[PDB]
Amino acid sequence: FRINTNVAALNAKANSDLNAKSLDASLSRLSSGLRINSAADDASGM
Amino acid sequence: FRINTNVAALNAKANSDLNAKSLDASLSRLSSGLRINSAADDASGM
Amino acid sequence: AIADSLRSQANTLGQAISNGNDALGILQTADKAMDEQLKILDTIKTKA
Amino acid sequence: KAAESQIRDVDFASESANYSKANILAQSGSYAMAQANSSQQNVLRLLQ
Amino acid sequence: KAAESQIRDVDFASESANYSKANILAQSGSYAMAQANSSQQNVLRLLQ
Amino acid sequence: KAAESQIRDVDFASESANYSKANILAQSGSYAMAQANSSQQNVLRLLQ
Repeated sequence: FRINTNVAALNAKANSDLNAKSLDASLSRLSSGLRINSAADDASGM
Repeated sequence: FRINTNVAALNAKANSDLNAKSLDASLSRLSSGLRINSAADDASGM
Repeated sequence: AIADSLRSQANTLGQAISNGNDALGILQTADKAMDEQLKILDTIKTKA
Repeated sequence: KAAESQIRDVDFASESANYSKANILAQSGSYAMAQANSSQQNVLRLLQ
Repeated sequence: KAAESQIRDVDFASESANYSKANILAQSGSYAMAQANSSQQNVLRLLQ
Repeated sequence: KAAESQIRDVDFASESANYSKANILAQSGSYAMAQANSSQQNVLRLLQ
């Protein structure tokens, strides 16, 4: 109930950013047509 | 999640342009009927 | 400082892309021009 | 070539599912962020 | 360009949180000042 | 003609990205102006 340090805001922002990362990754895969683009998602597969 | 510097857009544009290049090349081959049109794809072949 | 350096480098690369595309245009022009000289030399040899 | 494709390329079947799922999750998370920011308006009723 | 964006541009996710928080704090502070100015009215009961 | 098109015409690929980005930025800036004009209402609580 103490204001000036909204904690639910920080938590929601962390979760939403962690999800936006995955959305971006899936979009890049959908665009390029390759499952391994940056070769950081699979070392030996590359 | 920061706007004014959309990065997924640039990535998708790069990939799509790289693909349109090959589409154009394949269409030119299909049109002319030769595999080496510009002599830039096989020097010794030419 | 870092952001301005990266902005300068991004702009420079964005212009270098157009430089490379102009070089591509020039080289393609030259090669597609040489094609006809090759065919003409073929014809000359055939006539000889 | 088929064995390489099995390792390298993505299957749009699963890829579009992942993408749409992540998109709906993005909308939900944005609503959650908006409500989290708004969740403190109730304090003013005490102060007023 | 993405590396530059990471340094220069602001993320509205956190920015709108900061803004709304500061706005509620501004309302609270304005109420605090309004009360502080009036906190001395009780002296008049001694004089009257 | 191709070499000229490389210099003169615009690629709708990047152009639509620029346009949509600028449009979202316009909406954000309009919200920012709307809030800036109102950011001074809290003074009236002092005066009242």
